[PDB]
Amino acid sequence: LEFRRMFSGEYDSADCYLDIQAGSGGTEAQDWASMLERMYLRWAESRGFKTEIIEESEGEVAGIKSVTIKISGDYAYGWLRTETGVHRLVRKSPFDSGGRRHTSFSSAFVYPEVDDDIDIEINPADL
RNA sequence: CGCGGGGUGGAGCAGCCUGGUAGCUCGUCGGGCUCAUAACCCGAAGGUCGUCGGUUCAAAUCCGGCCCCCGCAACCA
RNA sequence: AAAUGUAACA
RNA sequence: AGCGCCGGCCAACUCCGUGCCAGCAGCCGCGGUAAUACGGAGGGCGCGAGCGUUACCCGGAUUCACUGGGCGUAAAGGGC
RNA sequence: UGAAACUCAAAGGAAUUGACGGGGGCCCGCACAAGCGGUGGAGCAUGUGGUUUAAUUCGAAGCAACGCGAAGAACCUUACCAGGCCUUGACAUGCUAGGGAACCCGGGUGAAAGCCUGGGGUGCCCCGCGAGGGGAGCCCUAGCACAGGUGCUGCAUGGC
RNA sequence: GGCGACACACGUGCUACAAUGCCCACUACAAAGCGAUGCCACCCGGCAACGGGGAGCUAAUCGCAAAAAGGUGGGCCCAGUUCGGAUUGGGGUCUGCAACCCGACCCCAUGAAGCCGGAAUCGCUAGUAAUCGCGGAUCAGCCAUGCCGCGGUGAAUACG
RNA sequence: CCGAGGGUAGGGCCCGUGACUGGGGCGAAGUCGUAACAAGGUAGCUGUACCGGAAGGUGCGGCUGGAU
Ligand SMILES: [Mg+2]
Ligand SMILES: [Mg+2]
Ligand SMILES: [Mg+2]
Ligand SMILES: [Mg+2]
Ligand SMILES: [Mg+2]
Ligand SMILES: [Mg+2]
Ligand SMILES: [Mg+2]
Ligand SMILES: [Mg+2]
Ligand SMILES: [Mg+2]
Ligand SMILES: [Mg+2]
Ligand SMILES: [Mg+2]
Ligand SMILES: [Mg+2]
Ligand SMILES: [Mg+2]
Ligand SMILES: [Mg+2]
Ligand SMILES: [Mg+2]
Ligand SMILES: [Mg+2]
Ligand SMILES: [Mg+2]
Ligand SMILES: [Mg+2]
Ligand SMILES: [Mg+2]
Ligand SMILES: [Mg+2]
Ligand SMILES: [Mg+2]
Ligand SMILES: [Mg+2]
Ligand SMILES: [Mg+2]
Ligand SMILES: [Mg+2]
Ligand SMILES: [Mg+2]
Ligand SMILES: [Mg+2]
Ligand SMILES: [Mg+2]
Ligand SMILES: [Mg+2]
Ligand SMILES: [Mg+2]
Ligand SMILES: [Mg+2]
Ligand SMILES: [Mg+2]
Ligand SMILES: [Mg+2]
Ligand SMILES: [Mg+2]
Ligand SMILES: [Mg+2]
Ligand SMILES: [Mg+2]
Ligand SMILES: [Mg+2]
Ligand SMILES: [Mg+2]
Ligand SMILES: [Mg+2]
Ligand SMILES: [Mg+2]
Ligand SMILES: [Mg+2]
Ligand SMILES: [Mg+2]
Ligand SMILES: [Mg+2]
Ligand SMILES: [Mg+2]
Ligand SMILES: [Mg+2]
Ligand SMILES: [Mg+2]
Ligand SMILES: [Mg+2]
Ligand SMILES: [Mg+2]
Ligand SMILES: [Mg+2]
Ligand SMILES: [Mg+2]
Ligand SMILES: [Mg+2]
Ligand SMILES: [Mg+2]
Ligand SMILES: [Mg+2]
Ligand SMILES: [Mg+2]
Ligand SMILES: [Mg+2]
Ligand SMILES: [Mg+2]
Ligand SMILES: [Mg+2]
Ligand SMILES: [Mg+2]
Ligand SMILES: [Mg+2]
Ligand SMILES: [Mg+2]
Ligand SMILES: [Mg+2]
Ligand SMILES: [Mg+2]
Ligand SMILES: [Mg+2]
Ligand SMILES: [Mg+2]
Ligand SMILES: [Mg+2]
Ligand SMILES: [Mg+2]
Ligand SMILES: [Mg+2]
Ligand SMILES: [Mg+2]
Ligand SMILES: [Mg+2]
Ligand SMILES: [Mg+2]
Ligand SMILES: [Mg+2]
Ligand SMILES: [Mg+2]
Ligand SMILES: [Mg+2]
Ligand SMILES: [Mg+2]
Ligand SMILES: [Mg+2]
Ligand SMILES: [Mg+2]
Repeated sequence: LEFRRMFSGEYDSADCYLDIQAGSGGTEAQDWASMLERMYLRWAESRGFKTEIIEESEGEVAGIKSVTIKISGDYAYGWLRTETGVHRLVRKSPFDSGGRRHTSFSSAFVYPEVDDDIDIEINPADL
């Protein structure tokens, strides 16, 4: 009866991908973006998933502008689709000189895996 | 369909022709300089040589077949 | 001869 | 007997809820876990069969200056 | 010659105090230079970042964090983790009601804690040759107030 | 049980890479401190850690205590060595209720890296640096190569 | 005859609208470089001309509202 939470979402079993992005703020949020990939990596290890990093791009001041991880595991999309959203991080900021309290956002978008095959065969019934 | 040129680390190229030895640049990784990043400095890692087969003692290299890439040609009615 | 430092100063 | 208001201008202050959200806002600005500025309450101030809002006119605006302004550097001397 | 839509709550002049300048002048400090010995390489000790972990408690973050809080982590310390337990409780001030107070000595179970339990005599001022009747010395049991928290905020603070 | 983890990364230190050195034996010269379930003379057993005896000292009295470099002699002969002392095997001691994780010390055996360190970087202007040992706080014991002190020997250089 | 108006033709002005295109204003965050403010690291500004991803550069002349 607890698989009315996860058995309701078409494909809540495909090896999903996590698409994390920096955002408002910049350096601070790129720091927070790298913090948030670490957060989901340690998450996925403590849950039997495979921590499979497909594409990075590190930020130029300090941190990550964007990342994509393959959460290669079982039922992975069910758990991480309820992680889709923009994660605000209100926090206290280290890149601002006089130590001011700042807000910086970064997102986490989550999708499953499809066939990704666009090789439709030409059949003489319709030519 | 024809002719002839290519495929070699993450990227772009060199290496073949006169076989044994795969190099350069950028990147990547560890260290330094800086308050910090870039730049720079020191050290390091990195290639089934498109595949099948095989020339030879030995193939990235030589010779066939296939597979993608590039150029040219495809005329006279 | 040598670049840059965003976004919340009581 | 109701309506507006109680951060400054501008008269009237506390408690709770909230926690850059929900919202306020005429200007300056309020709200990121002790908010007299948001929402409710208690209390208070101002009017009263009215109280506020929007629109428009004059005023404040000597901010088109007749009364009554300016032009080196603030906007402003025409190139002669 | 010369607009408007739209937009902002300013754009501005001069002067002041700072701060800064790959501006200047004059000075100082093992700042450089002059030297001598090191670190960075090795093995080890130690702290830290990470990573790992059930936990590898927590803080310190350029100089001015990193043999720093730690001038002594095997248990204790210990604030973390796992497991076994306790509920006015390891500790304060209470008020109320039952036991006997008070203190020492063993038995069972158990890793220990804890749970269970068998021992034994309470002064006082007192009716006491008498059963018996306390008060409050301190403990035990049941309550209700309360305790307790190295849980957060050093960006609410004092102190250092 | 963990704070002691370990593909890695940085800071602080210890010991070194040797001949101005290492080892053995003998022999000198300090200061500041600490010490009554404490400091332990001296004796004996053990190669030893240590153990068993046992005097003294509320300590300018007695004890820790030997200071070490140094000095005098002997060995080593330039080698990864009589340098270096990591790592590991085995056997023991002591503290402690208890040394698996996770103690210090002794003995036999083993005897690693390291041939003076890239970019870079630290300290010190005189009894200083360098080097040598001694004490204490904490403390059952100790992971102290740390810290706070103490004295011994004792430089180089500063144009600017 | 004139004449409301209707019709034919041609102009003028104004408004709405149009594939596409030019630049402009706003922005809590992006990319590239760092032109100006200190002599801003090539003094700055300027009219003009040519040029360049971009701020901008250079020529000619001018101003000081230019440090030493
Ligand atoms: Mg022809
Ligand atoms: Mg009102
Ligand atoms: Mg206020
Ligand atoms: Mg008023
Ligand atoms: Mg008032
Ligand atoms: Mg809300
Ligand atoms: Mg309101
Ligand atoms: Mg607050
Ligand atoms: Mg509140
Ligand atoms: Mg209160
Ligand atoms: Mg108001
Ligand atoms: Mg209110
Ligand atoms: Mg009336
Ligand atoms: Mg009205
Ligand atoms: Mg008006
Ligand atoms: Mg008027
Ligand atoms: Mg006038
Ligand atoms: Mg005027
Ligand atoms: Mg002007
Ligand atoms: Mg002007
Ligand atoms: Mg004139
Ligand atoms: Mg003109
Ligand atoms: Mg001025
Ligand atoms: Mg001034
Ligand atoms: Mg200066
Ligand atoms: Mg210095
Ligand atoms: Mg020097
Ligand atoms: Mg040197
Ligand atoms: Mg070194
Ligand atoms: Mg080292
Ligand atoms: Mg790392
Ligand atoms: Mg911490
Ligand atoms: Mg810590
Ligand atoms: Mg420090
Ligand atoms: Mg310690
Ligand atoms: Mg132990
Ligand atoms: Mg413990
Ligand atoms: Mg405990
Ligand atoms: Mg403070
Ligand atoms: Mg803090
Ligand atoms: Mg304070
Ligand atoms: Mg422990
Ligand atoms: Mg620790
Ligand atoms: Mg360990
Ligand atoms: Mg290192
Ligand atoms: Mg070190
Ligand atoms: Mg050390
Ligand atoms: Mg040393
Ligand atoms: Mg050897
Ligand atoms: Mg040896
Ligand atoms: Mg070697
Ligand atoms: Mg040698
Ligand atoms: Mg050296
Ligand atoms: Mg040396
Ligand atoms: Mg250097
Ligand atoms: Mg000095
Ligand atoms: Mg020495
Ligand atoms: Mg010592
Ligand atoms: Mg002592
Ligand atoms: Mg001790
Ligand atoms: Mg140890
Ligand atoms: Mg007619
Ligand atoms: Mg007519
Ligand atoms: Mg007509
Ligand atoms: Mg008609
Ligand atoms: Mg447009
Ligand atoms: Mg310029
Ligand atoms: Mg500039
Ligand atoms: Mg300039
Ligand atoms: Mg020009
Ligand atoms: Mg152009
Ligand atoms: Mg270009
Ligand atoms: Mg040019
Ligand atoms: Mg000129
Ligand atoms: Mg002129």
